[PDB]
Amino acid sequence: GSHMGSFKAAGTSGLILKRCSEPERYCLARLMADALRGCVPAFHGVVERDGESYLQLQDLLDGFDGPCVLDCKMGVRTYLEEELTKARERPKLRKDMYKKMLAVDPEAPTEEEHAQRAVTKPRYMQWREGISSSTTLGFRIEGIKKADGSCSTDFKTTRSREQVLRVFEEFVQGDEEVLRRYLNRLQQIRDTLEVSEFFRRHEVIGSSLLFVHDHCHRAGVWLIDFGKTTPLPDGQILDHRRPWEEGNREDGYLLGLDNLIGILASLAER
Ligand SMILES: Nc1ncnc2c1ncn2[C@@H]1O[C@H](COP(=O)(O)OP(=O)(O)NP(=O)(O)O)[C@@H](O)[C@H]1O
Ligand SMILES: O=P(O)(O)O[C@@H]1[C@@H](O)[C@H](O)[C@@H](OP(=O)(O)O)[C@H](OP(=O)(O)O)[C@H]1O
Ligand SMILES: [Mn+2]
Repeated sequence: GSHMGSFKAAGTSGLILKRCSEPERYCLARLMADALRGCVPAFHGVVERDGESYLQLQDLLDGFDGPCVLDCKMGVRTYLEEELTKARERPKLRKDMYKKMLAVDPEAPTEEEHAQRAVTKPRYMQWREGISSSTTLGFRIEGIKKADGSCSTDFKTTRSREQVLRVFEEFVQGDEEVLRRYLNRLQQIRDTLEVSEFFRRHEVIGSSLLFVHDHCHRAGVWLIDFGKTTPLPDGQILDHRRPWEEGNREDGYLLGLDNLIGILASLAER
């Protein structure tokens, strides 16, 4: 029906406001003119509310009757290469990130991080990639919202192919029509990404695929969250499958989508 951190209710039916960020506004504007137009929420421009700038977006939940939502962060890498430079030259030590790390694996921090009670953001995000499916499969499940109002973010150690398959199995609750529609949509999104002028020219970091379905078997998938999507310099391009090595700006986005399609196709045959 409706999603209502960065989000505020819109006056217009079927819309939602997201706090405006310059990289995301730039990306959504380009995307409305790109092959990927239909694969992302409609962007209607910027509006002012309480002296603050908001993106006016399609409410992706509007068409659905009690939507189930799964957020799937795409890519082998989940931070910008400029974070690695900033961490080397002027590290901003993060005490919060030390605690969240220690909570999962007490042996994960180094002797020096224990002494600092703090880690760098890139170190934290790299660790998060390795205990989840990000490093190996190129995506990870971030969270689910169920039709029963229940929600979960308890997926930080969901890593193996079979562990991911079991989360989707529980998410679709044996609805063969929803799974088939999800797979048809992912196949069409992959085809669109492989021809998109935007996609070949941009490093797509920290974006998600949002899976939405309802008890009426309606099913949609959209790309969201372009806050860390940045253009490559002087007409250089990415293949989005080859391994990341600092300098090459590769994000493994399509490695992730390939594996995600493979897992849902496997689930469909179970
Ligand atoms: N256009 C949309 N319509 C409806 N729901 C949306 C829309 N965009 C985002 N959402 C919901 O809001 C969540 C957060 O979206 P996102 O754009 O990733 O924001 P964020 O502030 O970067 N949050 P996060 O990724 O968790 O750090 C999604 O997982 C959806 O549940
Ligand atoms: O999910 P946990 O383990 O809490 O970690 C979050 C991570 O999920 C999120 O993606 C990061 O934001 P970003 O994607 O804009 O970099 C955030 O950074 P920050 O906003 O704290 O700097 C981390 O703290
Ligand atoms: Mn996000």
